[PDB]
Amino acid sequence: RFVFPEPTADVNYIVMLTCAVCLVTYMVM
Amino acid sequence: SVLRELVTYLLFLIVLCILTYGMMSSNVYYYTRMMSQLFLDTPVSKTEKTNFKTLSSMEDFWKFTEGSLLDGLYWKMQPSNQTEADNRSFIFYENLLLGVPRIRQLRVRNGSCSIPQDLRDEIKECYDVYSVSSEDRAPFGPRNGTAWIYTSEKDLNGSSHWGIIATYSGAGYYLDLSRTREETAAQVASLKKNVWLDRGTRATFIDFSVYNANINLFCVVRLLVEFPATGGVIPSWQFQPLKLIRYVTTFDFFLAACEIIFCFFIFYYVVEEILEIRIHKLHYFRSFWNCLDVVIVVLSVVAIGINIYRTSNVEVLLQFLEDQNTFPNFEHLAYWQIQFNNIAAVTVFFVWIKLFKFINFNRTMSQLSTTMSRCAKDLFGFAIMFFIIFLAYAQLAYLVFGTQVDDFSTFQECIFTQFRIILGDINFAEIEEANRVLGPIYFTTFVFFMFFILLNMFLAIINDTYSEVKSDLAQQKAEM
Ligand SMILES: *[C@@H]1O[C@H](CO)[C@@H](O)[C@H](O)[C@H]1NC(C)=O
Ligand SMILES: *[C@@H]1O[C@H](CO)[C@@H](O)[C@H](O)[C@H]1NC(C)=O
Ligand SMILES: *[C@@H]1O[C@H](CO)[C@@H](O)[C@H](O)[C@H]1NC(C)=O
Repeated sequence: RFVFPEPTADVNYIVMLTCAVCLVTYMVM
Repeated sequence: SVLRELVTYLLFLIVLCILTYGMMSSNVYYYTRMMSQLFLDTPVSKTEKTNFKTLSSMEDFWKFTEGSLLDGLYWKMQPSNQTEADNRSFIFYENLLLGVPRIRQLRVRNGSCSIPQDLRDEIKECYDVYSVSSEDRAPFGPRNGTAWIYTSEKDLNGSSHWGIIATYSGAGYYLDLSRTREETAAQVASLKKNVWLDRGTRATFIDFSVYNANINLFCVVRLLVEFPATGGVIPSWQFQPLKLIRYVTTFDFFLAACEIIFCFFIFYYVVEEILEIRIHKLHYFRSFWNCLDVVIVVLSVVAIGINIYRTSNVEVLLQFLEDQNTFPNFEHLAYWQIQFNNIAAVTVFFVWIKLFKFINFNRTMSQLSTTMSRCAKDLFGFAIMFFIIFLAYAQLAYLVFGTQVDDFSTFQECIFTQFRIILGDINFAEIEEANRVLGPIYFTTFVFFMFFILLNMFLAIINDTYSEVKSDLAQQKAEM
């Protein structure tokens, strides 16, 4: 049922910030 | 053996300097300057005071097009001959106009956005920001020729541009003008009569090129006008003086020989580097003089590859020389020339840094290198904190003053402004008229903290280690 959707060009900052924080906390831990 | 490598590095320096001497030719800045003054500085009208650099509305664009643009493109015919039919135009009696200029636009679709249901009565039309997924691909208006019909990117042989607001595609609604002013003006008037630039247009490109047979140097001119979704007009331009007929004179043969010698030098350097790494010192990376070597080799290989790619792919000029009444597509060549120039510049910059390996001849120069090597670690350690505080200030400025000052409109712009403040290159005006509170507070705190604390801390870090190294060397010399 996979679609390979969204050929659109946009950026969602919420997901990027969450992932960056979750990686930085591991790096400092 | 401190002498086999020194000589072959001075030879490399000589070859590189010879290469960039002919690459950056003289009497080239004046050519671009004259073109820029002719096109971007002539007022759009005799009674008007605006030029291309200060376009303010879609009505000003139409005044510029059928106006200061046609005046600079189709110069006089200098009538002294038969003038059989539609004689060509020399822009400065020296600059030949190649082919014919092209104009094109990129627009969006009426049913793009989604206005809220609360006020869906007083709002009838809406157009979203430019995007590939929200592009118009249907005939509009008098669907008669190629100016009212979409034509895909592959059919124009175009590519992206990466303008100021977004990255525009290579497709759109285009039109090729005529070779004489009396016909190009008629075509533009016909385009303007029945509206061609509606409210849904997002960008407009105008492209042409010139030759200047005196000094063999082509020049491609591109002018872009961006219409953002929020209104207004943003102009941009580029004038690239590229060359395509290199081997005409003996100096070009000399430059080709120098390029061949440079390729041989790069091959020798990469062979010796791989020979060293294959057997000796399988770690090899704790010296800071080997990362520079691999960086130089990689950059030089990339430059050679780009040069070969953009020198073999010159079939566009051959195609143009068959039929000279067609638009010459010379944009990829200019893009690759810009890329090659950047790569060559950074490589030339890094070679002079590599030069540092050999200035250690006398004792008074050994202590300076020793001090730098000993203090680099602490300098990096403090630079981490310096950059963290700098970025905190930059993000605060971006979030506070980033919508009104036009100097903090972007994070990069905030960083550049904060570096310029250190230079004492700030006006202190737009900050305070932007906000009478938290305006001067930010400036005062930034100047105080940054300048005093961090500059003096850097000075202390360098001075302490310099004094320690000098005292250690003096004691060792006096005790031996
Ligand atoms: C654009 O679409 C709206 C409804 O989505 C419609 O009312 C309007 O007439 C359309 N305009 C054009 C020029 O098609
Ligand atoms: C539309 O095409 C017809 C073809 O016969 C031509 O006569 C007419 O001038 C054109 N109108 C334009 C280009 O506005
Ligand atoms: C694009 O490339 C094709 C392929 O050679 C060529 O025939 C054509 O003239 C070029 N330009 C346009 C506008 O199609």
